Amino acid sequence: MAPSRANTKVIVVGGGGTIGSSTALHLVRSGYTPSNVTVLDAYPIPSCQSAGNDLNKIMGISGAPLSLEAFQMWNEDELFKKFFHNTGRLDCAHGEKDIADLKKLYQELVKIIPAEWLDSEDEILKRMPQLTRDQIKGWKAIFMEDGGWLAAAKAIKAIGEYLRDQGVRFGFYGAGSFKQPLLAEGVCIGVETVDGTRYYADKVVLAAGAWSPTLVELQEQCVSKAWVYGHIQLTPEEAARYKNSPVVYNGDVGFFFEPNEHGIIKVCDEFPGFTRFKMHQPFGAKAPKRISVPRSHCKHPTDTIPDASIVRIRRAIATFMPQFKNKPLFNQAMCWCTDTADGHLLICEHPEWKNFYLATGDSGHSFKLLPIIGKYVVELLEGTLADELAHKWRWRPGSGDALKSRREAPAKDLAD
Amino acid sequence: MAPSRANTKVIVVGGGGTIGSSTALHLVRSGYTPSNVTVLDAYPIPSCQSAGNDLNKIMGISGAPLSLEAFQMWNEDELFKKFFHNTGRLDCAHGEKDIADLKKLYQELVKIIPAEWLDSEDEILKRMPQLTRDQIKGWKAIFMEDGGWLAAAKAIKAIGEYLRDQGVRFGFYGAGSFKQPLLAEGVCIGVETVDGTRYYADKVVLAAGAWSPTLVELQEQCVSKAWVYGHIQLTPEEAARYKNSPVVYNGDVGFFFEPNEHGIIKVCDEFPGFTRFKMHQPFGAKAPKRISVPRSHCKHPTDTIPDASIVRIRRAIATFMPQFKNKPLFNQAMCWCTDTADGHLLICEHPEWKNFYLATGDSGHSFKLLPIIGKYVVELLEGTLADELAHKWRWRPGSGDALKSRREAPAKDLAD
Ligand SMILES: Cc1cc2nc3c(=O)[nH]c(=O)nc-3n(C[C@H](O)[C@H](O)[C@H](O)COP(=O)(O)OP(=O)(O)OC[C@H]3O[C@@H](n4cnc5c(N)ncnc54)[C@H](O)[C@@H]3O)c2cc1C
Ligand SMILES: Cc1cc2nc3c(=O)[nH]c(=O)nc-3n(C[C@H](O)[C@H](O)[C@H](O)COP(=O)(O)OP(=O)(O)OC[C@H]3O[C@@H](n4cnc5c(N)ncnc54)[C@H](O)[C@@H]3O)c2cc1C
Repeated sequence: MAPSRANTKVIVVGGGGTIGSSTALHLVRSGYTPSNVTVLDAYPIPSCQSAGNDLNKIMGISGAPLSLEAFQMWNEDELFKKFFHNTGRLDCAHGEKDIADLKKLYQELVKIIPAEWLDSEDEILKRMPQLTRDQIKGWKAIFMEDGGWLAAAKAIKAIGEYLRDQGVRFGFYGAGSFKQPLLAEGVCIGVETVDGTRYYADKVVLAAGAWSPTLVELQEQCVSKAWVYGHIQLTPEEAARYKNSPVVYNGDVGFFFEPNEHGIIKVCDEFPGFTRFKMHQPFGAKAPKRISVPRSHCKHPTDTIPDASIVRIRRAIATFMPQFKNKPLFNQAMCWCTDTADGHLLICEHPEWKNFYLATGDSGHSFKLLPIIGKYVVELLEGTLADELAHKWRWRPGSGDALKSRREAPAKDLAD
Repeated sequence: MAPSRANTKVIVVGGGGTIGSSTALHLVRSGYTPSNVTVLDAYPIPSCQSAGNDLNKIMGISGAPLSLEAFQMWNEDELFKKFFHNTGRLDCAHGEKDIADLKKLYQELVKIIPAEWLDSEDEILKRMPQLTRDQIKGWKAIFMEDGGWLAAAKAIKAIGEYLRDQGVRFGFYGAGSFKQPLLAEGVCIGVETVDGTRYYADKVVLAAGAWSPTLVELQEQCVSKAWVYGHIQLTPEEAARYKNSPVVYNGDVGFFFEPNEHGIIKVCDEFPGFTRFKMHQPFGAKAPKRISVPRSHCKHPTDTIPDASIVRIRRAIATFMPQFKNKPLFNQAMCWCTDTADGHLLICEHPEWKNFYLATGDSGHSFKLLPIIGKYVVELLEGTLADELAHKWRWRPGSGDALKSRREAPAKDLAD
């Protein structure tokens, strides 16, 4: 209560995306005055370039920070709970390596939630009867009742609608696209947009996703990566066969094979596979430098999707729906995330611009934190964030190679 | 045979677009069984490539067929009336010729509706106080109380939700994209989509908009043209000045200068300005031929707009909002329509494929018929269409150059 919550003005940059919309929600819920909160985005909530603006994402419990608190809110929170579909979850593994690591995951996971090691092919087929007996020859599996999918875009849109009703201020397009912090004497006092509009506030959050490293100098702590996915379509008859099926994970990769209303199944590549290095000058960089900078999806449908991606996606379809191996993969697209070297979030005060805060480093697995992540960003703004989360999320330039991250390989560049 | 309405199966191709959605609505309303109606579209209603799927279009009364009737339904109909905003309409002219033609229009229009010739700049500024006094030096105007804008996308979405509720069958993507009619002895019995799905019905309607001449052979009765538009963004205080503004016409072209919630004003180019001639083989063409083929907005919202368009748009911004002449024109896009030579619709049985019906020839001015046009398509199917309308809309290959149409120039090709 230096300025009270009630009188403190906050700009959330990227407020039409996952962490940003969460932040704004939690400001309002925390007792910030709605009209004192300004949401700026290049595109109206839900942002058409937001990684979160999807028909569905997969909600799987992990060890990761906040996984279980997020899960709870998806189940209990009155805004979020109509967007989570608890279907149960099945992690499948074939071979020495996968079954080995499935056994490691099981050990960790069974301490956190009920999970069920599935030894027989019969036990597997009872949890998901849409698999065939000889498809799953040699398979083990963890079944967990806890797990499902999230109507991701709908959830952000519901945040947007609540924030509008409460009187949050909004700026989109040229009035929303961040150009620079306003700095007076090492202190951030607001934000200028590309149209020259200047918004003054006590605190500024940059929750710009994969655009974060492109808007402000992040010293390569975050490296933006494109994650390709596509669609197959099933007839109503084929679709009906996948009624009541669970979410399925091949190691670290989740899928969901029950079609939407139009027969569509979204299948993702195994990882963010691709950078788009270009010479670029984020605010705070003395000179241009080679940074991975996203291509907007509200300005790049039908962009050259790497054939490698299409092949891993077809591999996964072959594994889990052999009868559908021949289905054409259409509406191929990329959404962008940004990796830290360690896979943890970057949620910290900027080390030079006081009252400018980073809330990014999503690392391609933060949609599920949408209910809760904004709470912790508010705690950060108020200087009450737990040291454990502060450390995990700290400013940490030169703490590792974000291009590789925790992933098996460095990402290949799209230019190639 | 001749089934009852209640047992007649109808496929509507382009059912996520303007005339197609209106058709499907009028079939349901007319007493056809909802599950007997199949809506097929490349994209879910409202189609992202539909010329109808827009933040707004302008609703003016004209002499043209059905104009008054559609206006009445926009005002009366429970479904549509929430998407019509009656703001009044001001048609402005400058110069002896623009004023000469404006006098022509007054005479034709005063017969149809109330209308008010405005001879002074003071009577004009009282109808639109946003205009400056020196700006409108020399100007004349017609004011009509009857006129406003349409939430076009929202109306089609409303039709789609109602159709869904009633039990209308839908197919989209590969299951919705027309490949060919199914014919048996010169009688059309259904449709095949590009995924190979075969749909069987008694009657088929092709309401595929600018794509109609690309899917079946139309002997150049319809030529598809791109119509460019863009956006300017006003600050909230620039926006509030245009509260309560009417729609404005310079001769043929309408404008609406009151910003939406995000300060955006859409400004259209003066006409469909561009063809995309390409060798293409519609069903029923023995060989490929040079036809104007739309470039989908779903796929390519990143499309090279012609500077000529950007110029004419600037010039109309300059005319009506001189103080906003320096605003950047952004989210430039193209919307596709299909012109007949005479500008009338093409709504007719195919001359060879019995029970296959054309419902196209929108000519860039048929969004306003959304409430009513499907009634006349249903009457066509039932062989009760008034001969007056049937003649106006008839199959008429070789009846005139649709490339030029009722416009001044032939359209320029986007290749150049
Ligand atoms: C294919 C794919 C699958 C995924 N699957 C899962 C999953 O199953 N489970 C899971 O938990 N997570 C998943 N993720 C991650 C998920 O998408 C999260 O949204 C992501 O982890 C982080 O969101 P964010 O807030 O950091 O960024 P975003 O949600 O992308 O938001 C960033 C915002 O910044 C805005 N912005 C950009 N530039 C500017 C500017 N100049 N000015 C202002 N605003 C700007 C954007 O318009 C956008 O609205 C997946 C991601 C992808 C790409
Ligand atoms: C810039 C611009 C401004 C305009 N302003 C106005 C205005 O102010 N007032 C007015 O009345 N009109 C206006 N119009 C015109 C209006 O948009 C059109 O006249 C009308 O929307 C066209 O309706 P349609 O059903 O013929 O085409 P659409 O509404 O485009 O419908 C065509 C449908 O066919 C589908 N389709 C395409 N290929 C296939 C396939 N293979 N299989 C199945 N489905 C397919 C498409 O996806 C789409 O849903 C404007 C047009 C433009 C371009």
